[PDB]
Formats: sequence, structure tokens, C-alpha cells
Amino acid sequence: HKLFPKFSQGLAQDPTTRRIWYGLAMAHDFESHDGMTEENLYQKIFASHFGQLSIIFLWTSGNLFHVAWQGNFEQWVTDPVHIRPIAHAIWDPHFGQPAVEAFTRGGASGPVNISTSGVYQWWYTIGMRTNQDLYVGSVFLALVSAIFLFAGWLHLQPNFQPSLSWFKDAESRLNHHLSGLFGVSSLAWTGHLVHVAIPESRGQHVGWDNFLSVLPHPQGLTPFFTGNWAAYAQSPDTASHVFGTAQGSGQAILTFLGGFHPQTQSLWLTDMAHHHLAIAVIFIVAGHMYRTNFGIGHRMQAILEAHTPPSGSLGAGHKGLFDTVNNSLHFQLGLALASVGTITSLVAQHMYSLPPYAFQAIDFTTQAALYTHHQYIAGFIMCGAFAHGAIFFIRDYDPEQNKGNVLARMLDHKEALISHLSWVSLFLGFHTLGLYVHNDVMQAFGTPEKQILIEPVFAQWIQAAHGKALYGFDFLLSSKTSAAFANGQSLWLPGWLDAINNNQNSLFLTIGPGDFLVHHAIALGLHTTTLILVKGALDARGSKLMPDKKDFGYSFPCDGPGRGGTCDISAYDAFYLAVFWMLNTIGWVTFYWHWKHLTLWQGNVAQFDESSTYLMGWLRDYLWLNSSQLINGYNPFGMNSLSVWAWTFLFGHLIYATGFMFLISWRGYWQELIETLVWAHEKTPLANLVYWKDKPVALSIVQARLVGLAHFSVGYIFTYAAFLIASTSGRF
Amino acid sequence: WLRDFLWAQSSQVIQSYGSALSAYGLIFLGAHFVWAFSLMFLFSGRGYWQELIESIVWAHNKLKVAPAIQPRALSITQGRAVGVAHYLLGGIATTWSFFLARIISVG
Amino acid sequence: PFVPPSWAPSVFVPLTGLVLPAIAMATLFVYIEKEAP
Amino acid sequence: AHIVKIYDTCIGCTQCVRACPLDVLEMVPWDGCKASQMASAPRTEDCVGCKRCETACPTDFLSVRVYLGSESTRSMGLSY
Amino acid sequence: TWLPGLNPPAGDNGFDPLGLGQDEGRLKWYAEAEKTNGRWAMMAVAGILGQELLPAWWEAGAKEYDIPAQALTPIEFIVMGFLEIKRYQGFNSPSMATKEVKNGRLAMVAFIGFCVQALATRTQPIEGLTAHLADPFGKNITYYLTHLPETL
Amino acid sequence: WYPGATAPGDYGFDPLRLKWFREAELTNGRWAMAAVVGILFTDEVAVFAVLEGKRYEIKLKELKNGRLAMLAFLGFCSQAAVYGKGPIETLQLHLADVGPETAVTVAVLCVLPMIIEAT
Amino acid sequence: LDPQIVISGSTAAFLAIGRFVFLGYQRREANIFATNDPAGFNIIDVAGWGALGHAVGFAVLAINSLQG
Ligand code: CLA
Ligand code: CLA
Ligand code: CLA
Ligand SMILES: CC1=C(/C=C/C(C)=C/C=C/C(C)=C/C=C/C=C(C)/C=C/C=C(C)/C=C/C2=C(C)CCCC2(C)C)C(C)(C)CCC1
Ligand SMILES: CC1=C(/C=C/C(C)=C/C=C/C(C)=C/C=C/C=C(C)/C=C/C=C(C)/C=C/C2=C(C)CCCC2(C)C)C(C)(C)CCC1
Ligand SMILES: CC1=C(C/C=C(\C)CCC[C@H](C)CCC[C@H](C)CCCC(C)C)C(=O)c2ccccc2C1=O
Repeated sequence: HKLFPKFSQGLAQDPTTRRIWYGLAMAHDFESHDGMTEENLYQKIFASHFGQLSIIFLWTSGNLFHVAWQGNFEQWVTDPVHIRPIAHAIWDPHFGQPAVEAFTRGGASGPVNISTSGVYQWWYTIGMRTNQDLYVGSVFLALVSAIFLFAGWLHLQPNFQPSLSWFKDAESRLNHHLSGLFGVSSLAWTGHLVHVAIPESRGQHVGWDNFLSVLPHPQGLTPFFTGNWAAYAQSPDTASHVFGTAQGSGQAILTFLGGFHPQTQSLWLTDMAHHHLAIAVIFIVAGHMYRTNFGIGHRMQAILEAHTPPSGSLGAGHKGLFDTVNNSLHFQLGLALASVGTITSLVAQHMYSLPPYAFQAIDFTTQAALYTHHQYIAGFIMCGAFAHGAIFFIRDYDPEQNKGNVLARMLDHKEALISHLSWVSLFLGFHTLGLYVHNDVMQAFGTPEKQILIEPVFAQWIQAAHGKALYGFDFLLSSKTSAAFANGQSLWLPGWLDAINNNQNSLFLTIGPGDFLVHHAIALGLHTTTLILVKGALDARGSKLMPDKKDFGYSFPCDGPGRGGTCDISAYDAFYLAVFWMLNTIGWVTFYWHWKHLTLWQGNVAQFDESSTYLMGWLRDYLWLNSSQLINGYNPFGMNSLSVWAWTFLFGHLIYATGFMFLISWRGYWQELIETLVWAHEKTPLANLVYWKDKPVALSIVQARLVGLAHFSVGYIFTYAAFLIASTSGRF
Repeated sequence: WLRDFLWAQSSQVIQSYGSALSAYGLIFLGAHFVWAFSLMFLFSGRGYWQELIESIVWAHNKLKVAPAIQPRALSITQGRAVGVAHYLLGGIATTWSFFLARIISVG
Repeated sequence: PFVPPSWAPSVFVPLTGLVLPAIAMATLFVYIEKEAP
Repeated sequence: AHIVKIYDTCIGCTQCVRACPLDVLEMVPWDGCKASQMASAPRTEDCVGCKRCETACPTDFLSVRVYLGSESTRSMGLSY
Repeated sequence: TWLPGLNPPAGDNGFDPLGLGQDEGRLKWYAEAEKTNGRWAMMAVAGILGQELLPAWWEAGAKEYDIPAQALTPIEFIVMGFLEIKRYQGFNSPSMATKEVKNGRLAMVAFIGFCVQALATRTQPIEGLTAHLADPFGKNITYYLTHLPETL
Repeated sequence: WYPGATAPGDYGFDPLRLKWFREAELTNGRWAMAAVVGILFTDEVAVFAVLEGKRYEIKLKELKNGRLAMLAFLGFCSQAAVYGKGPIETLQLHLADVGPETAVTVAVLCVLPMIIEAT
Repeated sequence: LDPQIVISGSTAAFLAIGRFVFLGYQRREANIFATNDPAGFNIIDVAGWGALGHAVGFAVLAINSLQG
């Protein structure tokens, strides 16, 4: 038979074109290759991890190199308010002279792309000032990428392959990753901030030439070893400091001020230094918890066996969970993906509201692009967390090792779980859609004073607790006679109060009944996606329609038309149905984010507060209104710089629509069509001298679902990316 | 077609609120909704829905309200039929509202 | 000593646009269709 | 080849055998049920995996099970 | 026994508090590695003490040179590659062996002393020695870490 | 070809992993020897197709000088495209009194004979 | 302030308290390799309890430097 794929002779003996696709698709599923043991599994995963690291550092070195060669960084740092950040130059021989003139914007020789990734703001805040610095960084990270690719090749070699005991050592890996990978890395970044990034913002160049002969503070290490640590908070940066120069500067390296730098509208470098120093100490201290080869330390299996409550209300508690987290990679992968997805949501929510980098939040397209980019990344990672949890249930879960613990008791009350998730999804859907349709009927019949406008009094109460004097609750940070106010008032509250009472930033935006309705729609999307994903995880072992679902695996097509027909019965198919709800939910949160920020940036937040309460106001004042300059990117009168985003907008609509073909139409139609094509080719003279090596067949059911979801998702992403970038950049 | 036909001529339907043509805006939105609602039936399959109904049936059994006529997910062919019917109704009614609002306001 | 010359996109963009995809697709096609002994 | 298994809950009703469109199953002598018959799958190399047998089986749960496996030219139902 | 009571597990003084030498051939590799790190450290300490007596050792690379230091690295890599390759493809009294091992250990500690000491005091090491001899009580490590601004 | 190297004008150098390749090595070497002689001594369709078809339809020093001339022709193209001068002018600037890549390449190359021994 | 007095007293207090009252509880919960001490209070016990001593001492010095 054939050689490809080498990991599966069952696929290598396939005479069809299914072999190529299934070799492409089952390549990185190492647990199901021929002759795979457990040590070999962990070793190939370790090498693949090194490959991922090398690709990430090559990606970063490429961003640095293309900025350093084809951008305007050294010209951008002189006036970062009026100059657009260039990503990379364009060489497209399919262009015409109007397109070359249109994408030749300025100040550049030829056609360029204008970056919306925030890298100029990030690099300028961390201390880059010249192009050479970016060249040195690019060469350094390319060398680091080569070292990690070499280290993957090296740790594949038989004198360097680690044993199974090295991979299954959890206490040593948590101590080294908490203390070293979190704590020492955060401490070294604090060192970079204090030694380089703060004096570069003071106007003093501290490169590799003079970082040993320039004092970070006029009394170096004498307060640090005397204990007089408040001597590094004395004389901070003045509220009339021009960033990157020496006018209005100070001497402090570690403050705690709160709020924002006044010019850049961004977090203080001294506060970020103090922040990374404090969390560095906390992670280094937390990295001495677990028992390595030194007698002291905690034993995780002992902790888990101890935390079982009395009265049997959790049964056996956490008994036997160490041997099920340790032995399963899908449990660990689902935990890692759940944490990293929630942290990516945290990154987006905290970076729009608390912008860190200098002259971020004045680049509105950068704000919108970074928020939307980490929100969609977070949604995909959360869906993958639940997917690999269902894979954990099918492949790795041993019930006799878990007889009575929390993981078995979840499978015991799975019906109560899915029932109450079904209830909250139905409730939020009926009442959110009913309130929007009610208000639409009121807006249609000319009576806006009848529409149900519930005030978000709970979140307004929370904003008043945070120190916002708009809603008049006046308690705990908004009342001047409070203990929390009076205790934090001397040191960090005077900046936080000014920044939260400024209504010209994203720090705790003013909310109203539209914000109520959209947060309810967000809860609907979250609960519903959680319903499909939890149902797919807990019905993965089997259901009453199919008791032996664990015997077919994770991703099987169906179980046939018997028993009333069983389509999309698998846990993979439940994931597949939940990717749609993920895309819907992130589309809701980013429509909401983008329209509330466009109405903040234009100046009329009254437009959002009036039109946000009804879906015709949505469709008219956001989607119809902000796509006026997008679709005029090219026309029969000419073109301009938005023509690439108009073309990509139509491109995304097309890929979405092409995905609907695989989504709606299914296999046997196409199999009959391909059989008539096979007849036509084998009967056509002077073309039947050419014959296929792989027998052409229609795409399988699971592959069809994957290809349709892939086209659907890529078109969704490209359509909203083109609309968001083009509307924000064309109107600002 | 996207700009000079759909986008340009959709002005009348999207700004029909507060007048006699407001019903065409309501049926524009409603038709968009029904069209989208069809995609759940067209893109999904009855195995998932049968298992979901199993969980819900459990919840009803817990409160002694499970019906004697047993809740079943729609058949494969009925899922397809419901799908295509809501798809057609949605799309056709959308173009209906667009057309009528447009031509009545500019006629 | 870092800046690549002014003619560099005119070679590198059609190289990785046409030549390396042609070589890569031909090589992967011959690797796919290869018989096992 | 697809993995077809017969389980001891079989009551020898022959419904699976007369439902298979490929002559894969057959009835053998047995003593475990009143019919003194059991199904058997001696020719699973020609099985396509249509699951008509599973649709035809009356027992709850199934006494015949089809586990879709590695594809060949016979299991894909190709005439070319 | 580096601190008494602890027997050596399997210049031997029973000093492996991390367990780095629990494998036999691996430990033989670390023995050769200790030998060559100590040899380069002994040559480095003799270099710093010689150059100083008969520009500091940290500012030594940047004065002016014949090529200059742009294209001297590949000559270094070729010559050291031949020497190193010869050493790896190759790879008398035990009193002299233990003196060689302990001398390399003390030279490694002395060289990290040169690096940290010079980086914290900005003095040549014989000036650090004459400073600690002219003032024992005072001009110590406490003085140059609490009075760092004076040295800069 | 190196001290300690093992085998998988041959010298056992095959890091990437035959008779067509040997014939291709010989003809790239012959045309590179003719081209190097032409570049050192510097300072039609159907007949060529017939000669090539007759050549297709059809001892250590030859490929030794061939490998040396292939490296020489790479040298001509490289230090002409980088230096902008001919071979005599680059030799004269070399005598009588891409750098990172050259240095990085040499060190990396040496790291390379070492690595094979390690593995 | 008196940094030597504060750091030395805090380290002495934490080492004495882990040496005398928490040693038996640490030996109960845990259930280099040989010391002269009659309680088995080894180098790693010294490192942990002196680490707590230095940490609490520098925390007290920093709070007193802030004057809070
Ligand atoms: C999976 C796809 C994905 C992609 C394409 C991006 C893309 C981006 N991210 Mg996002 N991000 C993601 C997922 C992703 N992210 C996830 C999953 C998280 C949660 C973990 C984040 C959290 C995050 C934050 C907090 C930030 C970004 C930023 C960015 C932007 C800058 C590029 C960059 O990251 O530099 C490449 C980064 C590196 C190569 C590593 C940086 C250095 C690391 C952290 C430490 C190095 C330690 C050092 C080696 C130790 C030396 C020790 C010493 C003793 C020797 C870029 C748009 C930044 C931004 O928005 O700027 C405007 C930004 O601030 N991302
Ligand atoms: C920490 C990161 C991580 C790691 C190490 C893994 C590892 C794994 N995953 Mg998991 N997973 C993850 C995150 C991760 N995953 C995320 C973020 C998601 C959500 C998307 C998932 C959802 C998921 C599912 C549903 C499944 C896996 C499976 C697997 C296993 C096999 C992978 C494989 O063979 O597919 C090979 C990969 C492909 C064939 C990729 C195809 C390309 C995709 C469809 C995207 C196409 C878009 C395209 C690139 C855009 C082009 C645009 C154009 C204009 C240029 C492997 C254990 C599988 C498994 O365990 O089977 C039992 C499986 O079914 N993962
Ligand atoms: C606009 C399109 C749309 C709408 C409204 C819905 C609505 C719903 N989806 Mg669906 N879904 C969709 C598209 C849509 N989906 C798409 C594109 C996919 C990808 C295949 C899915 C895949 C999917 C999955 C996997 C799941 C859902 C679920 C749900 C329900 C979640 C609970 C809820 O909020 O119900 C609120 C109820 C509604 C929104 C329906 C409105 C009720 C009407 C207005 C009442 C009658 C009005 C009027 C009298 C009608 C008269 C007409 C006459 C001819 C009879 C909800 C009914 C979940 C579910 O079913 O949980 C129980 C679930 O698990 N959906
Ligand atoms: C299926 C499955 C899985 C998965 C799962 C998942 C995916 C999950 C997720 C999860 C999640 C995702 C969760 C979340 C959570 C969260 C939380 C729990 C939070 C909390 C918070 C808090 C508690 C806070 C508080 C506060 C506030 C609010 C304010 C103030 C400050 C503070 C801090 C106080 C696994 C793998 C296991 C396996 C089995 C199967
Ligand atoms: C023998 C004996 C004795 C004596 C004893 C002694 C005297 C002891 C001492 C001991 C000691 C004296 C110890 C110490 C220890 C210490 C340590 C171990 C430390 C650590 C530290 C740390 C860990 C730190 C850290 C840090 C840093 C670095 C920075 C900042 C932050 C912090 C603070 C965190 C007596 C007479 C009683 C009795 C008899 C016997
Ligand atoms: C939602 C959905 C279901 C679930 C929908 C079902 C089971 C039908 C629900 C219709 C109504 C709501 C149930 C019947 C209502 C009764 C008449 C009860 C009386 C109600 C009073 C108000 C009169 C499927 O069964 C299905 C099958 C195949 C492909 C796609 C899908 C699919 O998308």
C-alpha cells in the first residue's frame, strides 16, 4: 500500500482520497498512533512544545524585523498622536498605479499597511526608541527560536529523552514553574523596567553600553538594604510630565499612585514596576510550597486525600484525584485551557479599561482590534477546554479509581446540571428577546415612552462602591466619611478617583438600560454555550439514546437511522454545535464593546443610550451606519485605502456562505455526483489516459462538519475584522 | 450590488419607524430572525436534541409532570423540512419587506 | 549592518509566493503518492 | 474493515440477517435462547457499516453492534 | 563531609546536596567538566593577575586591535573548534590530581569573585586587596554596597 | 571528512539522506569547471537540444576539481553580489590589509561537528 | 531605624519559635540527612524558618519606613 501516513497503517491501506485528509487530521493525535507507548507519548509532546516555542519566537522576531525595516518607528516616537504606525511594506505586482498611490500613505516610499496590533505603543513604553534596537531584538529572538527548535531535536535524541518519572513529577514542576518561570521572570522584568524603561521615559538612554554605569536611583541599594524602602517612592513623576523627555520628571522608581499618566492616558511605569516586583516576591514565595528532595514541603496527594468533608456531602471528596490528574493529559489540558481562556478574557477586559501603554486609548483602532482579538481567542480556548474535558471522560476516566469522589458525583447529578442550565438558558432567552421585541414594537408604533427600560442598579451600586459619584449611592469609596476611603486616601486613591470620575475614558463606563439588556444577552450566550459543552462532556460516556457511546470514541459520525435516527449524537458534535454559540456570544460582546466605544469616541453617548434598547436601533445605527465608508472602498469612481477592507469584507461574506454549503448539504448527494464524474472521466477519450492514484470519494460526515465550521468561522472572523478595522480607521 | 442596491435601497426600510411603513421594518427584522432561526435545524441533528430532551424529561419526572405522550426529537427529515421552510419564509419575507417599503416610499 | 537591499521584495515575495509553494506541493505530492514496499 | 460483534442477548429472530444488504451475518446453532439460534458475523470484510442490522434488532439494548473502523474498497461501497 | 554527618553518596568531600551525580557515566562527564571549567578558570585568574601587573580586565576587549575584533571571532572559533574536537575525541600521582581539582575549584570561586567584586567596586583586584589591607574594619562589602554611588 | 565522522570521491557526507544524483553531481561539476575557467579567463536551440538528448540517452580528480569549482562559482556569485567587485579586486582587497552570518555560520558549523559526536 | 536589630531579632524569633514549639507539629505533618542537633533541626529547617524571619523583618522595616 502507501507510506503516508506513517503513524497509521489502517489509514495507509485506504485506497481513497480520504487517506490524505485523515492523515492531515490525525497527525497530532499521538495517543492513537501505531505502537505508541506512554513514555513515547510524553516525549513527542515535549518536542512538539519546543516546536511551538520556536514558532512563537520566530513570529516575534519577524514582527520586530518588518517594523524595523519597513515602518516609521523612529518617526512615530516624535509625534505619536498624528502619525500612523506602519506594519510592513506592500509588494503586489497585481496592483495598479491608483492603488500604489492610495496605499502610499505617508511618510513612506511605496505602499504600506498601517498596523493595528499595538506593537509600537508596547515597544515605545518598554523603552525602544530607535530602529537598531528593534534589529538587535529581532536577531536575538531569531537566535532564541533556533535554540528552541534545536532543543526539541536534542531532547528527541536517545541520550537525552527523559523518562516517564521526569514527566510525572508534579511537585518539582510546580516549584520550578512558580518560583522560576513566574517569579524570577517577573523579577527580571521588574529589573528591566527599573533599569531601562523608566529612564527611557525620563529621556535618558540606558542601553547595553551604560547599564552598569547609570544609577537607577540616586541612592542605589542603600535604602534596599537599610529597609528604607519608602525612599524609592519619593519624588514621583509630576502631572505635567512629557513622556520620553526630562521636563516634569522625578526620581522615584517604585510608586503606588493609581489611575493614569496625564499625557499618555496610561498606567505609570513606576506602578507597573512595583506591581511586577510584588507579584515576583509572591510567586517566588509560593514556589517553595511543594515537597521536592529536601524533606520540607507539601504533598499534593496528601492534601487531596485530606480535603474530604464530613457527613459525606461530597462523598469521598477529592480521594483518588491525584492519580487521575497526573495520569491524564486531557484533564491537565482542559484545566490549562480553562485557565488561559479566562485569563485571556481578563487581559482584554483589563486592557481596554486600564490601558498600559503610552498613547494607547488614543489609537482607537488598536483598542478595538486588541480587545476583539483576545476575546475571540478566549472563546476558542474555552471551547477547547470543554472539548478536551469530554475527551478526558471518554479516554482517560477510570470509574473504579474514582468510586465516590467529586468527579463521579458530577456524573451522578448530570441530569440536574443539564436541567438547570436548560432552565437558565430558556429564561434568559425568552425574556431578553421579549424585552427587545417589546421595545421594537414600541419604537415602531411611535411610542418610545412605553418601552421597558430596567435600570442596572446592581452594577451601578458596584460602580458607586468603586468610587464613582454619578449614581448618588455614595458609599465605601464614594462617601468621604468611609473607612476604606480614609485609609486608602493618602496613597493610591487620589489618582483612582480622578480616573474613575473622568467620563472620557473606558474606566468604569456609564451604564444604562441598553447595557442591562446586553449583559443579559451575554449571560444568555454564556449559559447556553455552557449548556451545550457540559451536555457534551457529561453525555460523552453514553446517554439513554446510546448507552455505549464510550465504545465508539470521541468523534464518530452517528449510529445510523435506527432508533428514530441519531444525528450529531457524539461529544465532538456537541462541541461542534457549541462553536456556533461561542461565535454568537463573542459577536454580541464585541458588537456591544465596539458600538459603546464608537459612541464614546465620537462624543454622542446619548446615541448609544437611546438606540441600544432596540434591535432596529442596533441594525440601523451600528451596522448600516458604520459601513458607509467600508463599502465605498472601491466604486466606479475610483478607490482609496479602504479597498482592501472592502474586498476582505466581501471575502468573509463569501467564505461564510461557502461554509453553509457543507453545513446544510450532506454526503450521499455528493457521493452520487462524484460517481457520475468517475464514469465521465473513465469514458472520455484522450483524458482516460490520465488516471487518479487515489480513488475520489465525497467528504465524510465528520470532515464535512469540520470543513463547514472552518469556512463559517474564517468568514465570520474576516467579516467582523474588516468591518471593525475599516469603520474605526475610516472615521478616526 | 452590495452598496448601490441592498445598502442604498435599504434606507427606506431601516428608517420606516414612526410612520405607516413601520410594519415593514418590523417584518424586515422578524424575517431576518426566522431565517437565522432556520439555521439551527439545518446545521444540527436530532441525536443531540433527543439527549437534551432526555435531561429535560428527567427534570419533569422529578416533579411528576412527565407527559404520557413521550417527548421525542423531530425526525431527520422533519428537521430538514422545518429548516428549509423557515429558511424560505425568512429570506422571502425579508425581500418582501425590503421591496414594499422601498417602492412605496420612493413611488 | 541589518537593512536588506532595495531589490529584496522583488525576489523574496515571488520566491515564497510561487517557487517554494511549487517545490513544496510537488514534494508533498510525491511523498503522498509513494508506494510502500 | 468494520468491527461487527454479536452479544448473548440475541433471541435468534433473524431480523438482522434479513436486513443486511451484503450477506455478512448468518445464523448458527446455539443453546442460549429459546429459538436455539444465534447470529454470527463471519464475513465482516464485506461489511459497509450501514447499520440496518442494528435498526432491525429488537432487543434493548442491541445484540448486534457495528463499530466503524478502517476503510477499504469494499467497506466504502465503491464500484470504481 | 562538607558539614559533618553526611556520608558521600554513590576531591571527594561528599558534597552533592542536589543529587546531580547519581549516574555513573554522567558523573564521569561532570568530573571531566569540573576539570576543564577549573582549567579555564586557573588560566583566567593567572591572566587577570598577569595583565594587571605585567586597562582593566573588563575594559580589555575594546581598546584597539589589528584586525580588529569584528573578524577575530571566526579565527577563534576555528582554532578552538580544532582543539576542542581533538580533546573530545581523545576523551601523575593522585595527590597531584586532588591538587589539580581543588586548585580549579578555588580558581572558579576566585574568578566569580573577580567578576562580582569588580562589578561592585570598580577597582582592580589588587586595589581591592590593598583597600581591605589598608582598612580591614571598613571598606568591606558593606561599604561598597551601601556607598555604591561613590564608586560611580 | 572530519575526525570521528561515520558513514551512513565519496567521504560519507549525507546529513539529509543515487546514481542519477552522482551523474547530476558530475555534470554540475563539469559545467561549473567550465564556468570557473571562463570567469577566471574573462578579465543554437535545436542543435543544443539534440546534443542534450544524445547526452541523456547515454576518476576521482574530476569530481574533486568539480566540487572545488562549484564552491568557486558560489564564491564568484556571492562575493560579486555582496562586494560589487570582481574576483581580482576582492582578492586584492583581501590581501595587503553578511558578517554576522559568516561568523554565526562558522561557529554554528563547528557546533555541528560537535553535536553529531554527542548524538 | 535599627535594621540589624530588627532583622536579627525577627530571624531569631522565627528560628526559636520553629525550633521549640512548631518542630513537633512539622514532624507530625511531614510524615541535610544528619545533624548534631538533638531535635534533627537541620539546614533546611534553618533555611525555612530564617526565610520567614527575614521576610517578616523586612516587612516590618518597610511598614515602619512608610510610617503606617
Ligand atoms: C494564541 C494567539 C495569540 C496571538 C496571535 C496574540 C497576539 C498578541 N498578543 Mg496576546 N495573549 C494571548 C493570545 C494571543 N495573543 C493569550 C492566550 C494570553 C493570555 C496568556 C495573551 C495575553 C497578552 C497580554 C497580556 C498582551 C498580549 C499582547 C499581544 C500582542 C503583541 C505581540 C506579542 O505577544 O509579543 C510576543 C511576546 C513574547 C515573545 C513573550 C514576551 C516576554 C515573556 C512574557 C517573558 C520573557 C521572560 C524571559 C525570557 C526570561 C529571562 C529570565 C532571565 C533571568 C534570563 C499581539 C497582538 C500584548 C499587547 O496587547 O500589546 C499591545 C500584551 O500586552 N497578549
Ligand atoms: C494547548 C493547546 C492545545 C494542544 C497541545 C491540543 C492538542 C490536541 N487537540 Mg485540542 N483544542 C485546543 C487546544 C489544544 N489542543 C483548542 C484551542 C481547541 C478549540 C479549537 C481544541 C479543540 C479540539 C477538538 C475538537 C479536538 C482537539 C484534538 C486535539 C488532539 C489532536 C490534534 C489533531 O490531531 O488535529 C490536527 C489539527 C488540524 C487538522 C487543524 C485543522 C485546521 C483547523 C480546522 C483550523 C482551520 C482554519 C485555517 C487555519 C484558517 C485559514 C484561513 C485562510 C484564509 C488562510 C491533540 C491532543 C482532537 C482530539 O483529541 O481527537 C480525539 C479533537 O477532536 N482539540
Ligand atoms: C435567531 C436564531 C436562533 C434563536 C432565536 C435560537 C434559540 C435557541 N437556541 Mg439555537 N441555534 C441557532 C440559532 C438560534 N437559536 C444556530 C444558528 C445554531 C447552530 C446549529 C443553534 C444551535 C443550538 C444548540 C446546540 C442549542 C440551541 C438552543 C437554543 C435555545 C436556548 C435557550 C433559549 O434561550 O431559548 C429561548 C427561546 C427562544 C429564543 C425561542 C423564541 C420563542 C418564540 C418567540 C415563541 C413563539 C412566538 C410566536 C408565538 C410564534 C408563532 C409562530 C407560529 C407559526 C407557531 C433557544 C430556543 C439550546 C436549547 O435548545 O436549550 C433548551 C441548545 O442546546 N441552539
Ligand atoms: C468538562 C471537563 C473539564 C473542564 C471544565 C471547565 C472548562 C471548567 C471551566 C471552569 C471555569 C472557567 C470556572 C471559572 C471559575 C471562576 C471563579 C470561581 C471566579 C471566582 C472569582 C472570585 C471568587 C472573585 C472574587 C472577587 C471579586 C468578585 C471582586 C473583588 C475581588 C475578589 C477577588 C474578592 C475538566 C477539564 C475539569 C475535566 C472534566 C471534564
Ligand atoms: C548552633 C547552636 C546555636 C546557634 C545558632 C545560630 C546562631 C543560628 C543562626 C541561624 C541563622 C542566622 C539562620 C539564618 C537563616 C536566614 C535565611 C535562610 C534567610 C533567608 C532570606 C530570604 C529568603 C530573603 C528573601 C528576600 C530577599 C532576598 C529580598 C527582599 C524580600 C525577601 C526578604 C523575601 C545556639 C547557640 C542557639 C545553641 C547551640 C547550637
Ligand atoms: C430545536 C430542534 C429540535 C427540538 C424541537 C422539538 C423537539 C420540537 C419543539 C416544537 C414545540 C415547541 C413542541 C410542541 C409544543 C406542544 C404543542 C405543547 C403545547 C404548547 C402550548 C403553548 C400549545 C429537534 O428535535 C431537531 C431535530 C432535528 C434537527 C434539528 C432539530 C432542532 O433544531
